[PDB]
Amino acid sequence: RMYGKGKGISSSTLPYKRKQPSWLKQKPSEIEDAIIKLAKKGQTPSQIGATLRDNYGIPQVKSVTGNKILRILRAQGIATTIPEDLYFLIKKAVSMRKHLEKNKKDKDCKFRLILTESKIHRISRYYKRKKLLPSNWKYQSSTASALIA
Amino acid sequence: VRMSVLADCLKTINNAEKRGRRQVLIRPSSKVVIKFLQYMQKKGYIGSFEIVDDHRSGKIVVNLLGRINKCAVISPRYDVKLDEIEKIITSILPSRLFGHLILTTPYGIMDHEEARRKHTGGKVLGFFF
Amino acid sequence: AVQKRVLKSNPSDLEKEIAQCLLDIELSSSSDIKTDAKEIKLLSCDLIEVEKLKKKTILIYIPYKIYTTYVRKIQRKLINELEKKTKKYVVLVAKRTILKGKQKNKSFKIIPRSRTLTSVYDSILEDIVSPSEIIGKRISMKADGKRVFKIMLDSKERQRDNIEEKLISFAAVYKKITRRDAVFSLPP
Amino acid sequence: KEESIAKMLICKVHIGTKNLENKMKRYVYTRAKDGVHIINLAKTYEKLQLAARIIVAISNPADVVVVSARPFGSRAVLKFAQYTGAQAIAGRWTPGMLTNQIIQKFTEPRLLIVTDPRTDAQSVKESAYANIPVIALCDSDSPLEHVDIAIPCNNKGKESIALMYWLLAQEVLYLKGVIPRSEPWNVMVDMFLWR
Amino acid sequence: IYIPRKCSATSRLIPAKEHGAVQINVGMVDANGVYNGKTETFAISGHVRQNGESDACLNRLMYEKKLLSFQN
Amino acid sequence: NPDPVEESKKHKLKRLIPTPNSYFMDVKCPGCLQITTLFSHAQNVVLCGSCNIMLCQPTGGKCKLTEGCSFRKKIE
RNA sequence: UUCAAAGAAUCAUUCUUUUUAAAAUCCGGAUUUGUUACUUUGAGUA
RNA sequence: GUGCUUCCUUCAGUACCUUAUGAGAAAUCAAAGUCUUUGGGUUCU
Ligand SMILES: [Mg+2]
Ligand SMILES: [Mg+2]
Ligand SMILES: [Mg+2]
Repeated sequence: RMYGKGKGISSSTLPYKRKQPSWLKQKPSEIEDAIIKLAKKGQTPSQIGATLRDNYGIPQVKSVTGNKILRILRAQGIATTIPEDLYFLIKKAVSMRKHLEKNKKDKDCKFRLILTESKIHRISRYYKRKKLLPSNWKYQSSTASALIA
Repeated sequence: VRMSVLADCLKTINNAEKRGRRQVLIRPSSKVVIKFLQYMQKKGYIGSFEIVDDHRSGKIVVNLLGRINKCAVISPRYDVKLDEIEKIITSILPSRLFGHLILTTPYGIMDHEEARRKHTGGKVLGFFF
Repeated sequence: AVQKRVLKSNPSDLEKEIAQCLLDIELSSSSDIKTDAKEIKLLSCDLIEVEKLKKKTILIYIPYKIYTTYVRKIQRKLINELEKKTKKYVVLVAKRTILKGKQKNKSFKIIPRSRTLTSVYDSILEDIVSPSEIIGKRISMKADGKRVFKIMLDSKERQRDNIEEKLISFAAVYKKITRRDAVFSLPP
Repeated sequence: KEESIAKMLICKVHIGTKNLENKMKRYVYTRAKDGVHIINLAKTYEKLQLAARIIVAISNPADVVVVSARPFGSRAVLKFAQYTGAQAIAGRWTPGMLTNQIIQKFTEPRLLIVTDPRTDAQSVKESAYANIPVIALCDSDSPLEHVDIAIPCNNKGKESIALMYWLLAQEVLYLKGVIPRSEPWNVMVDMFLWR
Repeated sequence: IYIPRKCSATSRLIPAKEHGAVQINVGMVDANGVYNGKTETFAISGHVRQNGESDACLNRLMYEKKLLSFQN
Repeated sequence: NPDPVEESKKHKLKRLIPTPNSYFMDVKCPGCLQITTLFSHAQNVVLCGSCNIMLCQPTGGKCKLTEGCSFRKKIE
């Protein structure tokens, strides 16, 4: 684990066969449409994937549709400006900051806030290095709260 | 974390040899590692090995002939010129008569003797006795 | 009248025969499927023999697009029909092109990994068995400086008269395509 | 042979003790609902046969010592010694026996037949300083350090041990020219057993 | 030129002052079950004996021959 | 023999060749009249087609699966 | 991310020859294809 | 056994015990091991 002393290995691990299984009836177009609908309804990539797995009969959008789900969202144009994980981190940070504002003496929270900030800065940096974030994007503790939306 | 797959693999192999195993599961296969294994096989130290393809970094399992004394990486893959080889080999491997000092060389990976025969030295991966 | 058009070559021995067979099937509607040779075409064929008492088997090199659209979908039916007609074992493969990495095509800029040699080989392996689907590839390096690919398929094929023979044929075809030894098998 | 198996069953060598010992796992068939470990028994037979063969392979029978410090295997080992050629030790093993040249009771064999490497561990240990092979009629839980052959049985149950010994003796006899096959061996179990 | 002995299991090859290591000798059968004259041989190094893998090694060796039949 | 292993699918998710322990389920309620489809280890609840009833109780691993019910594994 | 394959010599090994894709170039044949590190040959040094 | 309980396997913690043709100057150490058969990465001293 990047920050704790946590060393767990709980993980999804996908099956050997990566051409979709026989029982999968859904044609790709339908699944794409479903994905789009889910996106519209406010769900994030991971969440969307989960929904697809559970509510509909489909293991992996990658086996049914050549593309992964983020890619298809992008194609359809409903991709977030601000990437999933990063966004989540930002939200968490914001929450922490609110708590701090409320409740000044919380040392552990402060420590954890610092850690989350650091992680954001890593993630943020990575995104900048690609082209998902713009280069003009620092993350600010003052702004942050407004950013998430 | 991993850094040099190959080094780790070699260490594992060495450990197996020490215990006196027979089989041994080299856990991330790598083209380079495969090449190294092949080379070893060629010079007799290793038996068969069944590079098992997952759908990821593969696993090798490798069949041992109880024959290796040590095998190793020499990290910092020092560039090594053809004249500079001899001293290095003296430093490393136990006798001039045997052991092999494996270079990656622009003519694929091969041992010090092979390199000498060719003419090109290159970067030095590892060795066995 | 057609037949030459179903293939994409200058008619040669066996391709023509195959085309004729396809046409006949289309005309007749044998077993179940109908008008499916309207959709199909082919690029070329290759007859190959094996280490046998007897038997010759056939590659059918198919244009990739066609394979993706129609042949993938209805393969089992087609192959069986072909077998019934021409006793020579047949395999469909897609004529998919391989490209060297460092080389600079007019097309692309960077080879797609679809077109890489290894990927192509994997894809053709996938193609060649098609009644069944691969469980696990596993590459035995023999101590003699050989490499054997020990492929193992699922169940399904276990209910057939042609099993071992079919496997052998597959191996042979793989060898022909990619100068690679291979061995095939299933689980008990 | 089924007869041998039946005999074993009648005795108790199928039950090994609680505590499994990972290297003994292979010989154990499965655990029971009780909290015991049932030995695979075919394995016991085959292994026993192998042991017997090995024993026979010794040129003269006198230089193949046998040992049990247990009070209730001692008798069995004595019997074994009597029937084959082999020395028995029985009871108190002296620590110098296979190393200490100058000691009175020296006697360095070509095979050592322990009954239990848990209790008769000293002997086993000694076997290392004089390159003596060691076969062991060991339990489920026993340590197999220095033992070459491990016959899986039970040592706790004296009767079982005795039976095992008898079986071994019979096998050795068969291997040698003395009692031909098809004929069962005359002498009984109870003869080997403690009291 | 004394060429030393190779542990038949692990091939480690064993020196003079090893002791520990043992050359176990298995006597053959001839149809009846009676002791055939011949003897099939295994040297076992000290290391394996110390470990406790020795028994396993022996079993494997037997399997490789025909002497016993289960492997593990 | 590390390569051709037999009964050790009671290893962790990290075997020789990694599989998942999860699998898909052809499932039916008592009297909805259809294949509903399911994933064992499903986090969010699944509502059946007609009268939207809990089919799977969500949990910390392998959904508890409501009432009596019946499930075939999807197979292949 | 092109893995490999086959033939001849020598005492299982060594050194050699040949081909297995795609694009541009030349009269069906024949011949160019990222940068740097690294390495090899040179060149040039009182 | 009577949803919980046990037993099996397995994860992540976390100790202990025996054992080291493993280590160590020894005390001891499953890490202090895989080290003159010396090079997985890296910060500090
Ligand atoms: Mg860190
Ligand atoms: Mg980890
Ligand atoms: Mg050092």
